[PDB]
Amino acid sequence: ACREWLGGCSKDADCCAALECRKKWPYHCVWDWTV
Repeated sequence: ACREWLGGCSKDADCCAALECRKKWPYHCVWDWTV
């Protein structure tokens, strides 16, 4: 499985989908398409 929203950043390639690797604390997948 991949890390969903608020899931720990493993990669910045969405990590799951439509997300990004947070570049600021806390470092977990946040929705990119929501900005």
